[PDB]
Amino acid sequence: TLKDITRRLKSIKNIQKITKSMKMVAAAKYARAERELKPARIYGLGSLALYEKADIKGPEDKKKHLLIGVSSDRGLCGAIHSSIAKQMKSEVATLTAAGKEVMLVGIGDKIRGILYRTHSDQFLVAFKEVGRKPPTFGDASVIALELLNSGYEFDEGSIIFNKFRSVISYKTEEKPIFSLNTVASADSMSIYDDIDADVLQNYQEYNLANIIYYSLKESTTSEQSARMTAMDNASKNASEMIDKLTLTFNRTRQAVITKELIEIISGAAAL
Amino acid sequence: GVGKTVLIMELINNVAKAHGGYSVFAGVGERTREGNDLYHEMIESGVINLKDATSKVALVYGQMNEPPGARARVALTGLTVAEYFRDQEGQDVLLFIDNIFRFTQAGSEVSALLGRIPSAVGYQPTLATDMGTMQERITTTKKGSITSVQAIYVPADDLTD
Ligand SMILES: Nc1ncnc2c1ncn2[C@@H]1O[C@H](COP(=O)(O)OP(=O)(O)O)[C@@H](O)[C@H]1O
Ligand SMILES: [Mg+2]
Repeated sequence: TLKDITRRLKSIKNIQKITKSMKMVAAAKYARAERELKPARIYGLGSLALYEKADIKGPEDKKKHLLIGVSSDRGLCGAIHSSIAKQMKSEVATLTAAGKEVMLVGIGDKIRGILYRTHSDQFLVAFKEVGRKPPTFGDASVIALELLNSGYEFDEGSIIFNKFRSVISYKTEEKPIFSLNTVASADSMSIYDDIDADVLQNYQEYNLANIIYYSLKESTTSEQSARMTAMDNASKNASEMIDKLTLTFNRTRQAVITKELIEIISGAAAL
Repeated sequence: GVGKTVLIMELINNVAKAHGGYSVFAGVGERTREGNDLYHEMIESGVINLKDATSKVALVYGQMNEPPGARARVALTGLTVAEYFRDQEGQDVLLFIDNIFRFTQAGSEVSALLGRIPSAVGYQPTLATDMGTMQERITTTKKGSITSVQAIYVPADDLTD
């Protein structure tokens, strides 16, 4: 039918326009994202420089656990939220199977949505309105505050995010987060001086905030890129469908002209 | 199924009751059930008085089970009644034609066998000018007015038919 094809064509045309605009704005944001990422990357890795140079093995004995997942509040980026989701839920399954209770923070409305009916019973808190604005340090300070005011002093923890590799690839990484107890117990920390419960406590809290900030920056970037390429794919596929439906539209309109002409001719021939 | 006849019913109620100008209703090829319901709803609403005639609406009905010529000329019959009430009465008449596409399609059905080559879609070669000779009698002259409320059937919601 000619009018059906006309309507479907107009729909796919405005959809392709929408996806092209989204690709444009997503690339525009990704510009500033990867501009800000590099100094923040130097920063957030200089923070972990100690837990690297000290080789904190981690608690092999402790029971509870805290699991953070970094995402945004906007879908339509790709397999970002799905990747974080699958890794988080697999990891929770294997930790509860091993006799270790775990409770989970979700930064981003998307991860909370996609994992809430899955593991609501094992869930601490969630945060929203992350992803619209370029994440800053204030984000990390707030998330760390409500991670500490939670009263849930975790044995250990792991943050899960999408390490930005570059414009096309991202890797679901899991960074470790230690507690005061074993960072104090770690014999490697006997080379550092002037340390006791108080200063290690302050340092652990501030490093929690730092690693959350660096992870947010690693995830904001590595989402605008995924969104840009996904919208590129969407616009390309929409234009392919537009071309094929346009072929079918021309075919149908030629057939319509032929059919009406044959009607008129057969009607004239009966006189 | 969009609500044309119920719309013309609302219009009949409000306008024809709030008017003093001898309305006319021309039923051009519409359902007999709806025509009977409209008649009986006009009677009980006082617009038609069977006793001591004070009625203010004249009804003309050429319905669906009639041949195409009848459904093509019943709109002209309604026209003629309203034209009397304007020409030789000075009144400002209302003319509810429902439905006029039935008039057009009855024209199509007469042209079918009237021995004439068909135009586009299937209508007559004489569609535009015959519907025009009909629709130009509906006008406001210096003698009176005929405001016409016409319900029009659009086949398959096309609007380009
Ligand atoms: N007040 C109302 N409440 C419910 N349905 C209504 C009302 N007024 C009109 N309708 C619906 O409007 C639809 C169109 O009726 P009709 O006037 O015969 O359509 P049309 O004249 O456009 O062919 C019907 O399905 C009828 O039930
Ligand atoms: Mg109707």
